[PDB]
Amino acid sequence: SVLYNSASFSTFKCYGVSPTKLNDLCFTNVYADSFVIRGDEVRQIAPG
Amino acid sequence: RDISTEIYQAGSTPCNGVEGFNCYFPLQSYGFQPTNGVGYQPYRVVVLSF
Repeated sequence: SVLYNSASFSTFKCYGVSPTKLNDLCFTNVYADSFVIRGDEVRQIAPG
Repeated sequence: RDISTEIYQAGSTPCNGVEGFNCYFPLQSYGFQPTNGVGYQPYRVVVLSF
């Protein structure tokens, strides 16, 4: 909920799951990969 | 039948003007180019009710 309400991002549209709300459904072994990029390749964060 | 296009507020922050965060207008246009193959061509639908 904090990520949803807080307005400090530039992209919060999930390519995998419906953006309605995720605190209801249940999953296991959450995966998360992070990195840092230059501002010019912001168009690479997309399926494909 | 719905015809309205008034600004749809998504988040808790009130929105009353124009394009902004967590408030958008709903309508979005279909993309029909000649290059698209099956599944993206105009299908005409007629429904009869008795």
